[PDB]
Amino acid sequence: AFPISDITVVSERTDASTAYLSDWFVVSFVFSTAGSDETIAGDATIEVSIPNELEFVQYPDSVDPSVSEFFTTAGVQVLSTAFDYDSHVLTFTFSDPGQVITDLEGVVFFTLKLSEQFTESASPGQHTFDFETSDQTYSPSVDLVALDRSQPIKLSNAVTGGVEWFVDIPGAFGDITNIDISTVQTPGTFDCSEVKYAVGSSLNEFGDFTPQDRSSGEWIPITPASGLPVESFECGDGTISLSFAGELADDEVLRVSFLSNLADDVLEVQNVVNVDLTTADALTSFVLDEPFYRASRTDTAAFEAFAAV
Amino acid sequence: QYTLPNNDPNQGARNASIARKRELFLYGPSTLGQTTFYPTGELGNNISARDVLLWRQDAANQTATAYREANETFADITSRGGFKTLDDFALLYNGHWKESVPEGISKGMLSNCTSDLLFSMERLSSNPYVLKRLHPTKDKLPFSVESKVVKKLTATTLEALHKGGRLFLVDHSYQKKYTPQPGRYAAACQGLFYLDARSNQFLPLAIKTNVGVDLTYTPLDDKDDWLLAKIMFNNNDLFYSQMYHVLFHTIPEIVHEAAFRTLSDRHPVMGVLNRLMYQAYAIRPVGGAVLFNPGGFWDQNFGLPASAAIDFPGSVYAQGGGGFQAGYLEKDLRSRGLIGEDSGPRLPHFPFYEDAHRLIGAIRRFMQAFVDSTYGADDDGALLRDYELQNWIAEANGPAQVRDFPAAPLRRRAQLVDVLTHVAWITGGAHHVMNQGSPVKFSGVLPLHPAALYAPIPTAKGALLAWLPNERQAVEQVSLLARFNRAQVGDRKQTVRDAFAAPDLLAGNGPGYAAANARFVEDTGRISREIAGRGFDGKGLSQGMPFVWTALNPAVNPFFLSV
Amino acid sequence: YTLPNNDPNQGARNASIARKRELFLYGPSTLGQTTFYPTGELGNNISARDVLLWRQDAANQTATAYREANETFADITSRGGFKTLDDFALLYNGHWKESVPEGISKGMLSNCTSDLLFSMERLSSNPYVLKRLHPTKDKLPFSVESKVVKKLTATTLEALHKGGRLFLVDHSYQKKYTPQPGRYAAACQGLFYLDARSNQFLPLAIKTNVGVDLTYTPLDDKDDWLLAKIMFNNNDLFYSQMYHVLFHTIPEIVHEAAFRTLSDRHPVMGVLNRLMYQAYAIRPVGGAVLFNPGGFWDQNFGLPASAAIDFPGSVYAQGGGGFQAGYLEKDLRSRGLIGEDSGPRLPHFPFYEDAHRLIGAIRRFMQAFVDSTYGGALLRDYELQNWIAEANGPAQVRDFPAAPLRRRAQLVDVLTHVAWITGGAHHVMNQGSPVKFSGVLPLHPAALYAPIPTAKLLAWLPNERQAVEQVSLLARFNRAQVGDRKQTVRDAFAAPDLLAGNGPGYAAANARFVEDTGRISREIAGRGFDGKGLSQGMPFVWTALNPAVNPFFLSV
Ligand SMILES: *[C@@H]1O[C@H](CO)[C@@H](O[C@@H]2O[C@H](CO)[C@@H](O[C@@H]3O[C@H](CO)[C@@H](O)[C@H](O)[C@H]3NC(C)=O)[C@H](O)[C@H]2NC(C)=O)[C@H](O)[C@H]1NC(C)=O
Ligand SMILES: *[C@@H]1O[C@H](CO)[C@@H](O)[C@H](O[C@@H]2O[C@H](CO)[C@@H](O)[C@H](O)[C@H]2NC(C)=O)[C@H]1NC(C)=O
Ligand SMILES: *[C@@H]1O[C@H](CO)[C@@H](O[C@@H]2O[C@H](CO)[C@@H](O)[C@H](O)[C@H]2NC(C)=O)[C@H](O)[C@H]1NC(C)=O
Ligand SMILES: *[C@@H]1O[C@H](CO)[C@@H](O[C@@H]2O[C@H](CO)[C@@H](O)[C@H](O)[C@H]2NC(C)=O)[C@H](O)[C@H]1NC(C)=O
Ligand SMILES: *[C@@H]1O[C@H](CO)[C@@H](O[C@@H]2O[C@H](CO)[C@@H](O)[C@H](O)[C@H]2NC(C)=O)[C@H](O)[C@H]1NC(C)=O
Ligand SMILES: *[C@@H]1O[C@H](CO)[C@@H](O)[C@H](O)[C@H]1NC(C)=O
Ligand SMILES: *[C@@H]1O[C@H](CO)[C@@H](O)[C@H](O)[C@H]1NC(C)=O
Ligand SMILES: *[C@@H]1O[C@H](CO)[C@@H](O)[C@H](O)[C@H]1NC(C)=O
Ligand SMILES: *[C@@H]1O[C@H](CO)[C@@H](O)[C@H](O)[C@H]1NC(C)=O
Ligand SMILES: *[C@@H]1O[C@H](CO)[C@@H](O)[C@H](O)[C@H]1NC(C)=O
Ligand SMILES: [Mn+2]
Ligand SMILES: [Mn+2]
Repeated sequence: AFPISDITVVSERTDASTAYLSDWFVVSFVFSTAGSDETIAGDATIEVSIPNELEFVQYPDSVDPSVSEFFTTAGVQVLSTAFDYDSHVLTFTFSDPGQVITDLEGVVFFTLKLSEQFTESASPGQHTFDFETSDQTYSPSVDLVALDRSQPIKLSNAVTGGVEWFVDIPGAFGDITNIDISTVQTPGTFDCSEVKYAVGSSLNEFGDFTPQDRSSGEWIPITPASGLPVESFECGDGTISLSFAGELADDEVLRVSFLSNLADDVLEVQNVVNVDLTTADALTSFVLDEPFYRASRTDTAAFEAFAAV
Repeated sequence: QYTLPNNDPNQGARNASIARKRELFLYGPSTLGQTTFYPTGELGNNISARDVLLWRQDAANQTATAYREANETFADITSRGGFKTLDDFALLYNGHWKESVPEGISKGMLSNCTSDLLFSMERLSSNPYVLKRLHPTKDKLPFSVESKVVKKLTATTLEALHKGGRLFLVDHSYQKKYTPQPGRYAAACQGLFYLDARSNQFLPLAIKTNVGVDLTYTPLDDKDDWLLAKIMFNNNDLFYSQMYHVLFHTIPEIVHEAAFRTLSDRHPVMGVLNRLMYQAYAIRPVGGAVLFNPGGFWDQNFGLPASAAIDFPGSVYAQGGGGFQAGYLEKDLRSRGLIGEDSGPRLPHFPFYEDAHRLIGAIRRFMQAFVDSTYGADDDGALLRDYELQNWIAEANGPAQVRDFPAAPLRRRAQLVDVLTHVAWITGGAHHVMNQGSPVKFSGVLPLHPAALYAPIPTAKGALLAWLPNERQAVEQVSLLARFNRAQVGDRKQTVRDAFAAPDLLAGNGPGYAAANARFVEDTGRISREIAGRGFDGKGLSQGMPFVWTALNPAVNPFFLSV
Repeated sequence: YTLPNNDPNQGARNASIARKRELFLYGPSTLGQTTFYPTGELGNNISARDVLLWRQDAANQTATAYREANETFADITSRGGFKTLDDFALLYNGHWKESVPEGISKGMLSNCTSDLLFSMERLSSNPYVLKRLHPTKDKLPFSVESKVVKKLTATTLEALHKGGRLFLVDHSYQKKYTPQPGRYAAACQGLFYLDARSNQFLPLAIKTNVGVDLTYTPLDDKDDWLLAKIMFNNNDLFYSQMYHVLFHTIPEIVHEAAFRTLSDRHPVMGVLNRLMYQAYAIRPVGGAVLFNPGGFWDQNFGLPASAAIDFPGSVYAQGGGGFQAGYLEKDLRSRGLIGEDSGPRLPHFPFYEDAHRLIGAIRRFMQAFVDSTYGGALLRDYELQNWIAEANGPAQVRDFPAAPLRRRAQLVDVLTHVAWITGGAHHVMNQGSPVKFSGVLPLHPAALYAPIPTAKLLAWLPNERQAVEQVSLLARFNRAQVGDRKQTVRDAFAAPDLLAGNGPGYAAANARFVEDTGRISREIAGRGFDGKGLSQGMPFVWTALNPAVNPFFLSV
C-alpha cells in the first residue's frame, strides 16, 4: 500500500466520526514516506478498493468526479486518479516516466455519499468501511447517528432543480412559544409557491419522519393568506422570512420546507438560516450555515513534498 | 356507561327514553330578546329551575363580596375628597377589589390610559368581534376627514390608505336608533383605524359621533376633545360587547336543546355537551329578572335603557347574524378581513387571535381524541350509523331552527369535531372575552370606559369629569362588573382546565377519554402559565400593547357560561 | 294645605289631579304577587326618587355594619370559633356598637334556654301568628302522650282545650318549600298553653311536620327540646320577614289610590306623604339586593328567595291582607288573644300593651287632625270620596271602608292604621327587631345546616362566617341614624311644611303627640328586670315599639 500510510473517513458536516446517513463523507488517502522504499513511480499504480456503501456523486450527469490530476502546492504534477465503477477500485497513477520518487507527502480526498441500498436498511450507529489495498486493509470507523433533536437543525436534499431545504424545530427544546426563521442564499432562486411546513410526533430510529401530502404530519403550504401558526411570511428571490406562534409539544418537531431552483451550471450554494426561539420564563438564536453541494469534490493541490531522480 | 347506540342491546328502551324526553322538553319562545328558542315543557322547566338553583348558590359569595368591597371603596374615595381630576379615578381601583377581582384590573390600563395605541389595540383584544377591514373596492369610506388632517396624521391619504387595504372600521352607528335614559347621554360612534407603514402599528384615525351636530374627531383635535371622543366610542363599544354576547349565550343553548331532544342521556356527546352547558339555562331567567327588568342593574348603570339593550341582539339576529359556522374563529376573522394579507397588509399583532389560536388548539386536540375514542378510527361509518347524532343534526337544522349549522347527513369526523370545538370555545373562551371578568378588568375600566355618559354630547370643539360618573356611580359600575366576575372558580375546580375532568365523565367514557383529558390538562397548564406570566417588554408593550391582557387565561376562566 | 271645598283655584286643583291620574298608573305587583305597584312616567319618577333617597339614607348603616362585621369575624376566629353553644355570645359581646347602638335584647342571651322566653316571644317579638284554639270551632293539631301532658301541665289536653287555654302557632305551610342545597328546615307547629298554676304562657309541644314527623316537649332531652325550639324559631323568622311584605304593600296601594285622587295640597295627602316617606323604594331595592338570585336572602336563609317571594302572594291569594282586618283589636280578637269572650285573659301581652298605648297616641292625634281639617264637610270633600271609591275600585284594595265615607271615625281609623303600620307594626317585624330579638343566634338561625333529626348541636347552627353574615344582614335592617335625622315616630307629624302648612289645631295636636310619645318612650326606655328576673313578664327586655327609636316611615 506504500506510500499510502492511512485512509480516513469523517463527515464533511461535523469534521469528525459522527455523521448523518445523508452526509458527505470526506474519504482521505494519506501519502507519506518515512522508511526508504523507492516507490517505482511514475509508471506505478496503486489500487484501492472503495466499499460498496460509498459512492461518487456526479454533477453534471456526464462528468466523472473521480478523474483528476493531482499537484504539489507549487504546481508539480504528481499523479492522476480514476475509479472503476464495475469493480469499485480506485487507481492512482503517477506521472513520472521511469523515474524513482524519493519523497511523497500529501493527502488525496474525495467526498462520497452513502448508497441508497445501504441507507434503507442501515441502523445506528458505528459502521466501519473496509478499503483493500494489496498488502493491507484499512478500516476507519464512523458512528451513524440519529438526527439531532435538541436544537434547530438544517437539512439539504438534491432535487430536480433543485435544493429542498428542511429546517427542523424540536419541541423538546422548549417551552417553545415563538419561532422566527430567515434564510439567505446565493445564487439560487426561491420558489415562493413552494414553502410548506409539517408537524410530526412519531420519529423513527434515526430521528426522522416523512410528512404525508394532502404519526408523521401533513405538508401544509404557506401563502400570504395563511393564518396561525404562521405569524409572518416574506419570500423574495434570495431571501425568505417566516414566523410562527403556537404550541409545539414536547414530542413534536416542526419542519419547514422551502424549495430553491438552481441554474444547471451551479455546483455549490451558500445558505444560512437564522432561527430565533422564544421560550417562556428567553430568546435563543441559532445560525445554520451549512452549504449545499451537488457533486463529489476534491482538492488538486494535494501534495506538500515531492522529489524524483 | 356512556356508549353509542350502534351496538346497544337495549336500543328499544334507549329509543323510548328519548321519545319521552321529546314529549316533556319543548322549544319555547325566545326570552331575553328575540333570538333563539328557550326550553319549556315540564322537563325543560325542571332543567331551567335546577340551573337557576345552582346559579343562586354559586352567586352568593361573589355578590356579597362585591358589595362589601364596593362599600369600602366608596368610603375611601369619599374620605379622600372625591374626584377632582381624571387621575383620582385610580382611587377606584388601587388597593381595592382584592377578593372580588383577585388578579386585579389590567396592568397598564390606568397608567397608559391616554395612549392611542392602547385605544386602537383594544379592538384586537378586549373586544375583537366588531372590527372589520375595509375592502378596497367592495366597501366605501364610511365618512370623510379633512385631507390636511389625514395627511398630517398618517402621512398619506384616505384614498391611498383605502386602496392599500390599510383602513379598518368599527361601526356602532346602529345605536343611533336608541334614546338614552333621562340624565344619560350617548353617541353612535364610527371609529376609523389604520395600519401605519411608518411604525408598523394599528392606530386610531378618526371618530364620528353620528349624533347631534355629528362632529368628527382626530388625535389632532384638542387633547380633551380627542380623549372625550375615545370615551364616547368606548361607551358604544361596551354597549355592543355586552349585548352582542347574548348570542354567545343563546346559540349554544339552542344547539344543546336540539341535542337533548335527540341524543340519549347515555350518549358520550350528550355528556360532554351537558358538561359544557353547565348552569347555562339560568342566564336568560336571571337576566330577565334582575338585569334587564325595568330599573334593574342595566338601567341603574348604563346609558341606554334595558329596552334598547334587549332590542340589539334580536336586531342582529334578524339581520342574519349569529350563524353557527359563521362564528368559527378563522371563518369569522377572515370574513372580516383580519387574517393574513387580505387585500392589504398583515396585522403585526392580534393578541386575541393568538391567545384564541392556542386555546382552541388545545380544545381541538382534545375533541379530536374524544371523537376518535368514541367512534374508533382515523379522521367514518360509525358516525354515519349513529342515528342519534344524525337526528341531532336534522333536529338542529329543522325544528330547532339553528342558523348555519352543518347540514345533515354528517359524513366526516372533522365536522363533529368542529361543532364540539366551537361549543367548548364559546363556553370557555369567547364568552369570557366579552363578559365574565372582562368588563371589570378591561372593557369597563374607568375613566376610559364608562357605562353611561352624564353630560350631553358636545356641539363644538370645546371642553372632563362632567361626562363621567360621579364617585357613587363609578363605584356602582365597578361593583356591577365585579359581580360579573367569579373569583371562586379556582377552588370550585370549575376552571377551563377542569372542563373535561368531571368524575362522572372520566368514569363513564373510556380510557381514550381520560388520556385526552390529561393531555388537555397539561396543554392548558402551558397556556395558563404563558398568560399569567405576561408583562411588559423594553418598549412598555405586552403583545404589542400598552396593557397586559389575560382574558383567555384557562386557569382563571370557568369552563361554562357562568354569567 | 287646603280642602277642595272652598279652594278659589279649584279648577287648576282638579286639573293637577287629572294630570297625575294620567301619568301615575297602577302597574303589576312586584316583590311577590299582592298589590299593584306604580308605573307610568310619574310613577317611575316617584319610584326612582324614593330609591335614590333610600340609597343615600342607607350608605352610613351599610358601611358601618360591614366594618363591624369584619371586626366581629376577626375576633371570633382569633378566639377559636364556636366550640360550645355559649360561644355565640362572642358574636355580640363588644360588637355592633354603632350599627346596633342600643345593643341586642337584655336577657335574650343569658336566658336563652328559658321556656318562658321562648313562649313569650309569640306575644311580643312576633305577635302576628299565635292563635287561640276555640273549644269547639278548632281541633287539636296533633297528639301528645297523655302521660307527658299530665306531667307537664297537671291536666289534660281536652281540659285545656275546653277551658280556652290552648294556643297554636302553625308554620306547616312551609312544608311546601324545598331548602337550598346544604340547608334544611322544618314546618313546625308549636302548641302553647296558659298555665293556670303559675299564670304564665308556656310552651307545650313542637311538631316538625317533616321526615318522621317527631313531636318534642320540654320533657325531652335538653338538646332535643332545644333544637325543637331552634327549628320553630327558624320557621318563625321566615314567617315574620316574608309576611311583613304585606305591611309594605298594603300601605302602598292605599297611598297609590290616595295619590290619584287627593290634591297634593290636601291635608290628608300631606300626612299620607309624610307617613309613606321613601315607601316606594322598598320593593325595587328588595328586588335588586335582597330577593335577587344570589342576594342576601339566598346567602342567609334556608329556603331560597323564590319560596320567600312566593309566601306573601300565597297569604294574599287566600284572603289575607285585608286593610280593616288588620286593625289591632280586630286582629287580636279574631285570633282569640284578647276579649273576654275568648277565654281566660293572658296576664301579660307585651305587644298589646305597648301597641295600645302607641295607637292611643296616634289616634288622639288623628282625631284632632280630622277635627282641625273638617270641623258634612266630609261628604262634600269629593277628593276624599274619590279616594275611598278609588281604593275600593281600580286600586283593588281589600277590606277598605266602603264608599261613601260618612263618619269622621272612619277616616280617623284609616289614618290611624296607616300610621300604626309605618310607625309600629312594621318595626315589630322588620327594622331592628330581627337583629335585637327575632334573629338572635343561636336560638334564631336564618338557616339550619344539618338534616332534621329522625330519632330522639352546632351542626345545625351556622358556623362563624355564616353567623357573622346573618347578624350583618339583620344589622343592615336597622337604622342607627333615625334619632340624629329627627325621623323617629315622635317626629312623625312635626315636619316643618306640615306644621306651617296646616293650621294651629294641627300644631296643637302635634305637641300633644310629642308629649304622649315622650311619656311612652321614657316608659319603655326605663324597663328592666324586676325581683323575679322578668320584664313585662318575660325573661328579656322587649323595646320594639319605642317611638324615640323607631322611624316614622317604612324604612327598610
Ligand atoms: C331506534 O330508533 C332508530 C331511529 O328511529 C331506528 O332506526 C331505524 O331502524 C330501522 C330498522 O333498523 C331502519 O330501517 C331500514 O329501512 C327498512 C324498513 O322498512 C329496512 O328494510 C332496512 O333494511 C333498514 N335499514 C337500512 C335501509 O339500512 C331505519 O332506517 C332506521 N332509521 C334511522 C333514522 O336510522 C332503530 O331501529 C330503533 N331501534 C330499535 C331497537 O327500535
Ligand atoms: C353616620 O355617619 C356620620 C359620618 O358619616 C357619623 O358622624 C354619624 O354619627 C353621629 O353623627 C351625628 C352628627 O350628625 C352626631 O351628633 C352623633 O353623635 C353621631 N353618633 C355616633 C354614635 O357617632 C353616623 N350615625 C348617625 C348619623 O346616626
Ligand atoms: C368565597 O369565595 C372565596 C374564594 O373562592 C373562598 O376563599 C377560598 O376558600 C377556600 C376554602 O378552603 C380556600 O381553600 C381558598 O384558599 C380561599 N381562597 C381565597 C382567595 O381566600 C371563601 O371561602 C368563600 N366563602 C364562602 C362562605 O364560601
Ligand atoms: C404601560 O404601563 C406600564 C406600567 O405602568 C409601563 O411600564 C413601566 O414603565 C416605566 C417607565 O417606562 C418603568 O419604570 C416601570 O418599571 C414599568 N413598569 C413595568 C411593570 O414594567 C409601560 O411603559 C407603559 N407603556 C406605554 C407604552 O406607555
Ligand atoms: C272640581 O271637581 C268637581 C267634581 O267633578 C266639579 O264639579 C262638581 O262635582 C260634583 C260632584 O261632587 C257634582 O255634583 C257637581 O254637579 C259638580 N259641579 C258643577 C257641575 O258645577 C267641580 O266643578 C270642579 N271644579 C271646577 C272649578 O271645575
Ligand atoms: C320535575 O321535578 C318535580 C320535582 O322534583 C318532579 O316531581 C317531576 O317528576 C319532574 N319532572 C320531570 C323530571 O320531567
Ligand atoms: C353597599 O352595599 C349595599 C348592600 O349591602 C349596596 O346596596 C350598596 O350599593 C353598596 N354601596 C356602594 C357604594 O356600592
Ligand atoms: C321624570 O323625570 C325626568 C328627568 O328628571 C323629567 O324630565 C320628567 O319631567 C319627569 N316626569 C314627570 C312626570 O315629572
Ligand atoms: C372581611 O370579612 C370577610 C368575612 O366576613 C373575610 O373573608 C375578609 O377577609 C375580611 N376582610 C378583611 C380586609 O379583613
Ligand atoms: C334574664 O336575664 C337577666 C340578665 O341576664 C337576668 O338578670 C334575669 O334573672 C334573667 N331572667 C330569668 C327569668 O332567668
Ligand atoms: Mn354572559
Ligand atoms: Mn321592611
